[PDB]
Amino acid sequence: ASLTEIEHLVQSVCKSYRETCQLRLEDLLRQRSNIFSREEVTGYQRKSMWEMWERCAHHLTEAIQYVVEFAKRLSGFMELCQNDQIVLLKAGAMEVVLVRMCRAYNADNRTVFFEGKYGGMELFRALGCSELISSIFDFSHSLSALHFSEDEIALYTALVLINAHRPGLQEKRKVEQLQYNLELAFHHHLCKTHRQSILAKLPPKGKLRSLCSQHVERLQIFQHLHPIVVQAAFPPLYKELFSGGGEKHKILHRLLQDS
Ligand SMILES: CCn1c2ccccc2c2cc(C(=O)NCc3ccc(S(=O)(=O)CC)cc3)ccc21
Repeated sequence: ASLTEIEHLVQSVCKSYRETCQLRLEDLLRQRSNIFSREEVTGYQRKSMWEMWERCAHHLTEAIQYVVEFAKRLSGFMELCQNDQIVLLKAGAMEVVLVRMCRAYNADNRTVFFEGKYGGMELFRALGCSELISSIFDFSHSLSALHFSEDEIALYTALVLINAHRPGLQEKRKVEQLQYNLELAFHHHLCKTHRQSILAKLPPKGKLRSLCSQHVERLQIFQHLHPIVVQAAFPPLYKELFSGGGEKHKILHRLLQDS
């Protein structure tokens, strides 16, 4: 590539990300005074473990659906073969959401936006996976300390998705070329904006792996305890990405073909 081509890459990633945001940043900032009462928190903790899991998996699936749309609008993603598109989404959709999630987190009061209002991690006690929850909160805290801009989140989440080290890729070099181009783009925008100091503060890639792995493992425990709940009330797409052997569902293929 070259300079104008890299700066055009920057604008197009930023555009693709704006169009496939679930929630505008300003909508989430305007809502930060809107915080679950202690009575509403108590109501969340008294919800059954299985209904809370169903509600969280539903919200997570909705978030993942915008990540699929981000990828379909991302330069060069749709020139990749369908196997590689699917491998990249299967490994990275959760990761992209974990990163996008820091926009919904308030580091002043350590709350996250959830079902209309903001609540600390005690909101999620009924899940019985406090470790996974505090890790997600800790991770979102550390990303909020960096004061990402929206443009930076778009360029970083594009690299989270386009990772040429995902096992199972069939055109690894083609993904490597794509990755390298987005890294140049990311790093060029940081240099232009005097923000390269964040490079050494970004999370190691192992951290995102670790968070997804925790998620999948707690899902497995839960699915052993409530196998019919998962079968009957979790979203098909969620099951395709996260449970075993839930990829009998082929939703991603459908999402990727549909214009
Ligand atoms: C860490 C606690 N925790 C979970 C733990 C386990 C499973 C699911 C969740 C979970 C889901 C949400 C959620 O989906 N809330 C609505 C929402 C909409 C748009 C945005 S966004 O615009 O930043 C783009 C994704 C952000 C949040 C929030 C917090 C959550």
